[PDB]
Amino acid sequence: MRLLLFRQRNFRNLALEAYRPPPGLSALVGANAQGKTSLLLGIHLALGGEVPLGLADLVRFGEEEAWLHAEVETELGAYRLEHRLGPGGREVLLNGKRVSLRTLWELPGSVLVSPLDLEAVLGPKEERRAYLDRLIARFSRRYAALLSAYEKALRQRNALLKAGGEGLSAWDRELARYGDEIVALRRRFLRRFAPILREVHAALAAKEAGLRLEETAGEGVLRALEASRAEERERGQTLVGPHRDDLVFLLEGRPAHRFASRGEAKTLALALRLAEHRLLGEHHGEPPLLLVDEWGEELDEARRRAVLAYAQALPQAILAGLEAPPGVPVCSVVRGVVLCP
Amino acid sequence: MRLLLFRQRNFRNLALEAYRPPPGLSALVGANAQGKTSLLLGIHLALGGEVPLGLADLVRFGEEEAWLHAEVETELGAYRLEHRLGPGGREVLLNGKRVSLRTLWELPGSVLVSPLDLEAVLGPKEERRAYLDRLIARFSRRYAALLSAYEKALRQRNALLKAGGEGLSAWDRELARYGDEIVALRRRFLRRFAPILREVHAALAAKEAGLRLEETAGEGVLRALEASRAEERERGQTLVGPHRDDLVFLLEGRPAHRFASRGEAKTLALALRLAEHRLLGEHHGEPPLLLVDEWGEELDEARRRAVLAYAQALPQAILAGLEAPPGVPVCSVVRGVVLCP
DNA sequence: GGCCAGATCTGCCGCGGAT
DNA sequence: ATCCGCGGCAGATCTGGCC
Ligand SMILES: Nc1ncnc2c1ncn2[C@@H]1O[C@H](COP(=O)(O)OP(=O)(O)NP(=O)(O)O)[C@@H](O)[C@H]1O
Ligand SMILES: Nc1ncnc2c1ncn2[C@@H]1O[C@H](COP(=O)(O)OP(=O)(O)NP(=O)(O)O)[C@@H](O)[C@H]1O
Ligand SMILES: [Mg+2]
Ligand SMILES: [Mg+2]
Repeated sequence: MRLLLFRQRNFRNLALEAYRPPPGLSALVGANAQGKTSLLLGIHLALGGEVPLGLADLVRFGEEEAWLHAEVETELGAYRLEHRLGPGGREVLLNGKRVSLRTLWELPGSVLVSPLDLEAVLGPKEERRAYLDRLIARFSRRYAALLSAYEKALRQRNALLKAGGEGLSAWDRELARYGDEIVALRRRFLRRFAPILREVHAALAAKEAGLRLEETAGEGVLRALEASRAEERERGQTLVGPHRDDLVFLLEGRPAHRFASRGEAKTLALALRLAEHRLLGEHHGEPPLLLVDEWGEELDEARRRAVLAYAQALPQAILAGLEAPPGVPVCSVVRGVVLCP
Repeated sequence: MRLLLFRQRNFRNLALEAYRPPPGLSALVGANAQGKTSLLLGIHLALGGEVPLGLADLVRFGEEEAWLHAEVETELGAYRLEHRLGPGGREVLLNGKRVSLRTLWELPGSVLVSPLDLEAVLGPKEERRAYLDRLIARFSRRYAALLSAYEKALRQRNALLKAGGEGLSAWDRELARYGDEIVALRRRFLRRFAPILREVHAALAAKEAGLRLEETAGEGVLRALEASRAEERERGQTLVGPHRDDLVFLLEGRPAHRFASRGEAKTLALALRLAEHRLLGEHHGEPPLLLVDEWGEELDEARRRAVLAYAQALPQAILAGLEAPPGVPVCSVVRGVVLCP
């Protein structure tokens, strides 16, 4: 796509009226507590994204109605997106008519690279496994249905199994029915995902990076549930299934959650986001818009040049931070208002 | 006190043999993956602290012998500490004779400021309570004993309650004593930790900081237990007690886990660590050594000027980062070795 | 060698936002 | 009105430290 115009009314501490991004790479500079995060967050929400914060904290102090408006231009045709926050919830108007948030799933959208994306690379097992589930669900709508259906059957089987025992064969059949499909989809996705991550991180650094998926029921879910009946009966839980897998990111053959430093995990997080951005371009046909917050804070001079040189080949990108990249147009944010010369 | 010497043998990527820090304020400059965090972590461990990492990941790749040696000088007299990490575990020598690790708890020690101290401010409900508990436990052992006793008594009471009902009145009285002592000690500590925090944060920024503790059994544990009898019986869990408190950090009157930016959160975390350092120095008699990692990574010029101006008045402190503070001695780390001008 | 502290992990229940 | 995805809380297994 190509963003044309952004307009807001009483969104967080913002005090602007209109913002027109230029084509190609851009920049934003400022001091602490000025509103770079607020502006990027508003641009992300205007195109149909998600935010960690609740909708009651996204309105100005003492008001009840926020309004965001953005205009985009694609080959298909021009669009106008209207958002209206408040107490009842969101209200989206695509081109002038009320419509649900789900219909925007087909549009390219945007990609937001933020500091909290770094806590999945070096986080606990649950968080690492949860990161992959919501990434595959962005490309296939069938994966989410299977993932939601498997959980109900697992819970019912475990609840029955806590009560001594019964003819629980049917729940075993259902669990085996869903787990095999889930595992096959995961393998199929990672087979495509690994080479792009390998060849993207090789342009920002030197060492190689990879993935390893440790499976528990790889040969068969039912043939693994039959092989652990005594221990499962004694313990009272289902100990085998896709809900117990492991994902680890490797740096030169070592786990990244125990050996990697901070400026070395930041590059892995950015490479993961950039590899996701590339695949969505082939899936949709038009690459999304890239938004990066604090692009070069925790990195040294060698890495910053590589990031800045990679980011300049994209159709459109916006970087924000305390310092101005050299050679690119620069805006400024002062107490919520954006002004450019 | 003072730190006079530091020597190692096969501790992570470090390859130095001796390192002598000058009195006053020092610095360390390096690129990514050079050994700044490793050096600070080694000093912190050698002086008698605790490290988040595991003891099997702290040894050089391919060996099972780690050695840490440090020489200090207290007002009473000089000391000498040595460490040895291997398969059996940690081993500590004090002037040539073995001693348990609990003995070093009386010595002043050190204070470490790290990026994962920022998760307490912006973290969930339980993490802030855990931070408060482990902060209070560094000034008294009665708190630890009461915590353990109360936890065990509550676990037994819940186990009994989940299976029908019995003479619970014998179990309400034992829990009430520990709960009352715990809440009294918490109030006593927070009545003194707040003015110091406000005064310290008033020198690094402009806004105001505060603390708020919300209690479910302020009037009395027995009264609340009697009041919530029907709910406890129906749900099956004790819904009232010191294990259900809130700690909220306020910036100009609003909670910091929602209405706050990155720089303000960093300043809050640093102010909390400095307040703990000052209180601990008052408690023992000699302020502990201060170690700061990436002091000024995500701050503007004014905030890090203020931080440097404050740190210039300490008996001994060491700062590390990608850049140097103007006007202080510096040392450079390359490939794991340290060379001073 | 043995057993108590104590932080880490996994499944269950109730709550908040969309269709 | 109802399913969906989620934050908060309690419980059990593990490894390492002290007697
Ligand atoms: N809903 C809101 N209404 C009004 N002010 C708000 C709101 N949310 C946040 N703020 C204020 O906005 C400021 C921080 O905004 P923010 O967008 O994070 O700045 P920033 O560009 O991110 N600075 P930085 O710390 O470098 O990231 C603070 O003064 C907050 O109190
Ligand atoms: N057990 C180990 N044995 C040998 N090398 C190790 C070990 N653990 C980590 N390393 C190396 O140490 C590097 C990072 O060291 P580190 O001390 O974090 O540097 P740093 O000063 O923190 N650089 P920065 O990324 O800015 O924090 C890793 O990239 C590894 O190459
Ligand atoms: Mg921000
Ligand atoms: Mg580091």
